[PDB]
Order: sequence, then structure tokens, then C-alpha cells
Amino acid sequence: IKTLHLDIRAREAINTSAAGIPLSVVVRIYQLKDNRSFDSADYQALFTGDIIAQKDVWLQPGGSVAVDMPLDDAAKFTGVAAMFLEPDQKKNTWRVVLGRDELEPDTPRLIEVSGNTLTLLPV
Amino acid sequence: TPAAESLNARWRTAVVDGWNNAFSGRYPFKNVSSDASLPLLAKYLNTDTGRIARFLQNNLSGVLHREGSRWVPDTINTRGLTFNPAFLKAINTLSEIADVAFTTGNAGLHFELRPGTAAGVMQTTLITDNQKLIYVNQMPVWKRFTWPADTEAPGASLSWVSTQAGTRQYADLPGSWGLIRLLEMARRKAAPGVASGWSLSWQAQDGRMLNYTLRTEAGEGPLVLLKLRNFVLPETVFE
Ligand SMILES: [Zn+2]
Ligand SMILES: [Zn+2]
Ligand SMILES: [Zn+2]
Repeated sequence: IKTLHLDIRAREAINTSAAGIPLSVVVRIYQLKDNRSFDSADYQALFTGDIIAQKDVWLQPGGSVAVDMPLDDAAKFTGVAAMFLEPDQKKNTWRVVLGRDELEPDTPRLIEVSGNTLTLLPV
Repeated sequence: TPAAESLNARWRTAVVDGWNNAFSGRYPFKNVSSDASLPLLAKYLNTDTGRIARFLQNNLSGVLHREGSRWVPDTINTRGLTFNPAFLKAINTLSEIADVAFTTGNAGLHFELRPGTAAGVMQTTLITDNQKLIYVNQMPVWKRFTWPADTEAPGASLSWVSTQAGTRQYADLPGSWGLIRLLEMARRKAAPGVASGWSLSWQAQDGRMLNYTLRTEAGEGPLVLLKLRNFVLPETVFE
């Protein structure tokens, strides 16, 4: 794998406030050396040497964003974490991790944002 | 009353004449561009060493007593003078301001802001005296602010990012009163589930709301300075 292909698709109702109003959300994509530090870190820690590169994308409700960025050789894993208003911290449904093996060379992996969750759509 | 009338004259010569010259036609007393001097306001309303507190201690110790951070008339042995009710109301308002914003002997308070959310808003950027709070609809955290904060360019500003238009300015308010001017423009209501909380809402363009929760360390915090709007220091102590 040379480039990192990801597609982040949002449903109409994403990052819903208390009033049930859909809001835009920031999704962060991490190029990691290993998945231990990332996984062990909670929301607070993550959003204030495993980090090779970092990318932030803005996701609007009912919108889509395509990530095409150079995969740097050291990147054993890719971390996708959404800066949700009310994320489910017990379940940990606000983030996903993918190993290099999970990546296609020309084709993007589909990450679906719905409500307060990120789901990696099976290939 | 001859002693009382000479005291009314001492009050205007020692305090009111100077207060009026220094603060008339200036923000926050009037909604104008010209700013009242914060160091000079401190010289007048410092709780213990201020010009007003000194006149009260020196001339009214008998008939007027300090009760905590309040000024209370003596109900027994009035000499037998009648206070001008506007005078008691004025010194009580100023005591409340001093208690919240002039405790150190200079202007200075701390407060916290928690960003809210609204339809069509992607980002809010609130700046006061070089303290910045950027919010992008993530888990809301309380950010602590100081007013006035140390800077060569005091002021406050508020910008936002729309789902349709890009980054827009809500307002840009220069000067040492920047934050107070900004707060005055907000729609404010006392939030009874947060202490000491107020929900703040700035109405941006295209019906967009820029929402925050204000938590003060004491009383109304920076909102207390809005009590100076159209404030008149009475010309008499007694009727
Ligand atoms: Zn190819
Ligand atoms: Zn007395
Ligand atoms: Zn403080």
C-alpha cells in the first residue's frame, strides 16, 4: 500500500445535540506505529512517538469526505477518531483502528458516521 | 441639617465632582466608543481604600455601617437625618461591583465559559484579551478566563463558521471594556441548574445562535459591570 484511501460518509442525523439537532463533526485520522497507546487513551487524553502523521477532516450532516494521503512506511495501523459531542465511552463506538492488512491499494475503506458512532463498513 | 448640608457639599467636592468628570459620556456608563478608565474606576470603588469608601469611613461612621460587603444605615440614632434613598441604592450597587470586580485593589475577575451548540454552526471562536476558545462541536470543556487580562491590545471578538458561508465575524470590540461590550450584546438568562450560571446566546447572521454557558466565581461576575449602564452617583447623601 502506497496511498491511504478512506471515505467518511455521514447519515442525515449525526453528532446529535440534546435537542436532537444534527451537527457537523471533526474526524481525526492517525498514522500510527502501533495501536497500544491509541487504544489505551480515552477521548479526553486523545483530544487534549506512535504518531507519524495526523489529518483532520470536517464532516457535515448528510455529507461525505474522501481521505487520500501518503501512507508512510512505518504506519502499521490507521486510527480514525471522531470528536463527538456525546460519545459512548463505555462501548468505545466513537473510534476505529485498522491495520495495514485491512487497507486496499486503490480502493477506499468505508467509515460510516451515524449518530454518535463510527462504524467501519466490512470490505 | 446644617451639618448634613455641609456633608452633602463635602460629598460632591471630595467624590461626585471627580466621579462625573472622569466617567460621564464613557462606556459602560453610556453606550459610546469612549472608555472609562479601569485604574481610575478602581481609585473610586476600592472597597477599603477607594475614594467613596474613605468618604463613608471619614464622614458617616456613626449613621452608616459596613455589614459584610454592604452599607447599612443606623436605624437607632439617626442624627435625626434622612438618607437620600438614591444614595443608599447607589453605594449598594457600587459595593456589589467592587466585591466582584475590584477585590485585589485593581480591576480583575475570573470566570469560565462552556461552549454550546446550534444548527448551522460548525465552529465558534471567542477571543478576549488574547484568550482564545475555539469550539468544533466536540465534548464541551469549561475554559477559564481572566478580565482584564494582561495585553498591549485589549479587546474581545467573536467569529463563527457556517455550514453554508465560510468564516464570519459576529463582532470585534476593541479596548479594555471589549468583553463587557460583547456580553452586553448576548441574550442572557440565569441557568438554574448550573451555579453561578447564565446561558449566553449571541444572534449571528442568518438566524444562527452562538451559544455558551457562563459560570462565575462570585455573583454575576463580568455581568455586574452592566449595572453601571446609565448609573448616576447622587449629588446628595441626605434629604
Ligand atoms: Zn493501483
Ligand atoms: Zn451607628
Ligand atoms: Zn479568581
